[PDB]
Amino acid sequence: GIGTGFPFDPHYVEVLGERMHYVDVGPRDGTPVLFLHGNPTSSYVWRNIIPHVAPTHRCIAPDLIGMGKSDKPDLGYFFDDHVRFMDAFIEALGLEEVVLVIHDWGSALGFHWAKRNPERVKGIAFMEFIRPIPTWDEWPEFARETFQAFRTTDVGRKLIIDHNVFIEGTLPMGVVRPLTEVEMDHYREPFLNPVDREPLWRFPNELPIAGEPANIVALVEEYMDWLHQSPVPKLLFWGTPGVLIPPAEAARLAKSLPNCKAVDIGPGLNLLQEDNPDLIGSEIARWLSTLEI
Ligand SMILES: [Cl-]
Repeated sequence: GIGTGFPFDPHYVEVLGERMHYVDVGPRDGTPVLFLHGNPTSSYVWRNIIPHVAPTHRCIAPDLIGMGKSDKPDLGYFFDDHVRFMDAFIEALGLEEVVLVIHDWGSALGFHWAKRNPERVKGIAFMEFIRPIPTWDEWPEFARETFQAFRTTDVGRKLIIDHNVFIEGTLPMGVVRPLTEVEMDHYREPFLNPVDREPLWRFPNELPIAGEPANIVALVEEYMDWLHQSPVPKLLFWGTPGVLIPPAEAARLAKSLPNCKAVDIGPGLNLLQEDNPDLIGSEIARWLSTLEI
């Protein structure tokens, strides 16, 4: 079965006065592979993909500030807060050229960082990523009224902060196969205290949906304009029905994005890592062997 353990030794680096945790495995030399998770996950979401890559490539998988085993400073945990901390994490580790493997809000971080530093990005593997959602009709019907309620300070915060709905309900509803109790407890562990759940609510409130919020929309539009032009090698994974990326959108992108190979992982919602980690991991490793890295 799909692995439920997290056997990686912890590593910590001081970033802007805060401790960030990260996985670091594989060989020391060579170009590293940087895995960025999203909401409401951690490096745990990469636990079954990394072992396919670590035999031949360094794997670095940080927990976003306020998440995983990283410190939990009193921040609003806006997308800009994560930008600041990931910028500084990358520089605190002395990384120069990287390959990015990115998902959900980690894709927004990685795409925004690659757009600003394209000479340092030798390839991007991405899946279920942040794109402008033009209208709410383009958000999955089965999740629409809930994500709309998420984006309020009254009902949204009762659900996410007080009742932990993003972990207890949204997370399983983003995975086609059933999550075991051991996996749920891994995803629950950073957020046992309700006050620590601010990131889980601020993230859906930053999602670029129907032109809101306007700053995030413009930021994501900018890196999508870069991605439609850039020659950077691209690997897109997609599932059916998907959540952020339905199969029709994955189809368009495979055709339009330059140097982009698309891989159908089968059934999948948002956490595609949890539905087909062996295909995702084995395809990242094969794709990497084709890169000039
Ligand atoms: Cl979100």
